[PDB]
Amino acid sequence: VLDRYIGKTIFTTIMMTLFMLVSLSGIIKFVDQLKKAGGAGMYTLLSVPKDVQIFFPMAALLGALLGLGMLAQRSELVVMQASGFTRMQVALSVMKTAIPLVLLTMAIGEWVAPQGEQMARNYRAQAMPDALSISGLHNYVKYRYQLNMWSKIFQPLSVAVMMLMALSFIFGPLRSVPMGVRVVTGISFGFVFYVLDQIFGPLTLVYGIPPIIGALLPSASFFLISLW
Amino acid sequence: ATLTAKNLAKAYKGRRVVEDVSLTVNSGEIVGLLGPNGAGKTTTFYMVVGIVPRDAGNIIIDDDDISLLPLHARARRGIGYLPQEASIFRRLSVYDNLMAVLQIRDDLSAEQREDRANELMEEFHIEHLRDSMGQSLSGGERRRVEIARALAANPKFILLDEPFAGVDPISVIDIKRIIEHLRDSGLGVLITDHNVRETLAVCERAYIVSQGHLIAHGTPTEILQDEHVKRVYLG
Amino acid sequence: ATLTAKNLAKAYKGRRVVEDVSLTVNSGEIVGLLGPNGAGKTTTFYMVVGIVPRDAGNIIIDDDDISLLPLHARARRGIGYLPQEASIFRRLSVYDNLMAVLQIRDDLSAEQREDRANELMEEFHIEHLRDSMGQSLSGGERRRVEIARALAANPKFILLDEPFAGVDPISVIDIKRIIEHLRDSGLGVLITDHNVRETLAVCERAYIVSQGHLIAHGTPTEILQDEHVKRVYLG
Amino acid sequence: YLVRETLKSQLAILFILLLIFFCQKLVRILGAAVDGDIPANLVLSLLGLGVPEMAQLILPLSLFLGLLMTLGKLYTESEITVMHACGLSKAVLVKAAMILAVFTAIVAAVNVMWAGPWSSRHQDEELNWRITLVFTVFMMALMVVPLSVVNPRQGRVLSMLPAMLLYLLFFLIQTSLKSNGGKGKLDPTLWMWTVNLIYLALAIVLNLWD
Repeated sequence: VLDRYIGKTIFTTIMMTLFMLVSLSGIIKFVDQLKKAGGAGMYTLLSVPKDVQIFFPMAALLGALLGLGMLAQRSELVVMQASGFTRMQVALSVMKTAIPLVLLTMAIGEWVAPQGEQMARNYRAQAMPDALSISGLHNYVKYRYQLNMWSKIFQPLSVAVMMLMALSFIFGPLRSVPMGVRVVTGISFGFVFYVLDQIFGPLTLVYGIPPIIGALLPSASFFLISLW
Repeated sequence: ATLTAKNLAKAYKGRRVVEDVSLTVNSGEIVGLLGPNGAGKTTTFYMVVGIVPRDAGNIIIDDDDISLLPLHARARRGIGYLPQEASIFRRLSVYDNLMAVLQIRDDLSAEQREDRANELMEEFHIEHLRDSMGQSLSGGERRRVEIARALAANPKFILLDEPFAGVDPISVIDIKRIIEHLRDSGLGVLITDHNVRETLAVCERAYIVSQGHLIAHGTPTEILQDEHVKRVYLG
Repeated sequence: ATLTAKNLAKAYKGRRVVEDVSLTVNSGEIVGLLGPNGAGKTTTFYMVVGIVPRDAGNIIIDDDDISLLPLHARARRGIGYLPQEASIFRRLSVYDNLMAVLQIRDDLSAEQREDRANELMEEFHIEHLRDSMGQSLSGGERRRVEIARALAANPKFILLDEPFAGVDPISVIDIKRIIEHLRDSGLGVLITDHNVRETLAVCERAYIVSQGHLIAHGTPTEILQDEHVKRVYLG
Repeated sequence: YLVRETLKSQLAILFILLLIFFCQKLVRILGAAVDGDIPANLVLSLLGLGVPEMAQLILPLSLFLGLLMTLGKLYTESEITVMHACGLSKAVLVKAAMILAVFTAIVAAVNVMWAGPWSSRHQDEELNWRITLVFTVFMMALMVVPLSVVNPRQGRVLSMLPAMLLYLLFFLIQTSLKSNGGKGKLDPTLWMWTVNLIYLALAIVLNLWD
């Protein structure tokens, strides 16, 4: 099954590049916090659960646009399409291994991301982000960010859409594509499209908007304009 | 039951390679596209199936303005393709590739696909290659797999670009037999290779291109009787 | 000078494809290795040129023992290899590939090297493609450039692996003239292929493999006329 | 001659890793500040406030990663087995990686030493470790070249995982050995100049292959 094929390839390259980003950003903060503060175990175990929740939607683009690049290098996606298949590979194949794998992050971000850095918060007593449930904003805004963390909670739809729109730049290639020139511009293309998505938070609630469609403001339009 | 390409033109970054080789394929017909290197062959298949854009072009299946429809839309309308370059799913197996092409046809059933994959593995002698990994094949082995792979999608029209690249003659006989079976079953096939003595020996008719110009035409009898083919291509 | 292979062996993951096949090429002799699809012909080439760890065997030139030498130290001494797979430089131009192989021939002057490359580009009828890169070509042009830069290094002996894949029957004749010219100039060419009619026309002796069994070895007339060769390979 | 290919993938990976987190972290200051406060020397400070040491370490990272990508996408396109078929050696690839690695070593020297006054001013408001970076960029350009001999047969991340894992087991130990002692003329255990030459033999024994 080609669904299982592209799922397994992107599902392993997402793990590899996820290890690259996470196990590099750990050693980012480790060296200078050990230079500042004057036992690496709980240092790494505090660095990791609020990095595997952070960088995974920023590693999906160095997953499904790099492993699929090596997949497209052998001229296999054109044979997929020529054998009777379509744009359905993006949604109905890559999301089949994306939404469980970002479902992992949207479960971790409640289960053991906040409470799992709470043991580091406990270790701050020996040592030298607005992440809570729906009841926090109710008395946070009342006494601002009117459900601005609707995005941080229900990210994975827009996290899907930001690479749904970007993946057409790889399964629509020019064939004169060396890919080390063009998929990096294709990554920097959608790089702002989940960041300027977020910095335009007050841009619609600067006049007042229901946050259901006020925390979706270019995201509902991206897959609208990006169906090919 | 009729397709006709028209007005085909492409210029790869300033230099023009194709000037209006307007070809025709109909149902129940085996067609050739012989000619030298660089003669707009693979470019013509790219312009028909949708891999590159064009300059002009008219692709009509009896009424169809699929001439601007993209690659996947044309392959849904019924044009099958086989690449010149080696185009196997690498980490899969042969049974995985054939069944994975069979998973695209969501109109058959889960038993019919097994039966068809068994028939094709029996005909292409790849039953002892069913266990073999995709990238663990070897040349014409993989080409037989890719031919059976194009067969497994089973559209009304199939455009084959070098399906005789390094294949053993007994399997050439077998593939020619299967193409005759499907032609007797009512399919349209556009083949090209440089196997003269078996490409002309199967084709109902053929096209002769040279550097972008369709310098000849016709049945392979008069293609052999043509004096200008040895002048350019045959020898 | 005589390259000799002795008692080769390979069993990929339990599947044995090579089992005690010993071949020889003499001082300037065109030697064939024609066999059916998947018969370990490139696998024999892998082991002779030292790409993979063989199980057991001897690659002995009998003036040297290169049984466990790497890829280069037996090719530094004059044993050339041509890959079946598409092995051109991807981004360099034709002149760049040729002059990059000929950059390493440190026994001449660079003006003589460029004159050699001009002989090459005029020779293979490819000289109009001085500007185009590697992936800006197609199958025939890639094979002509691969053969050109492989024969440019001028080994003592060379092992070809389907040089006649996707090339028109006139450049086949061109490569035939060049192979016979270099065999006159002392090169022993080993070749596998599947274009039988234009392959057997140049050979001098023909090891004929099947599954790991050397089912025939002799003059191409009786290779054509053998009833077991016609059983196993021709049909 | 593949130095253009390695430099191309090099700049690609450096560009990705130069965006990947601190462009968000510069967005978080600047993009909200067209209505909040508009200075030059607050948003301008975040370059030397966020990426002295990340830019210090990221060049061996992008170095070995881009060289692994390029040399793997020469072996899997089966072309360095034609280069290497022309009587070449791995040592010519080592010399190519040395050209790339001294192009990376000079950017290492740029993003520590000359920006030293800039970094120290805009951050403050081990010199053995400072000169480790020459062999820290030579080791992995020496080391990816033998491990990425892998072919179109089973070519996957079974070499990319040791290429990252040895970077980790080197570098976190180098930071732990920098962690002892202190700054400047303060003396730790003197082993931080030993451990790179210890891994020199690690990059030699799996490379020379007699």
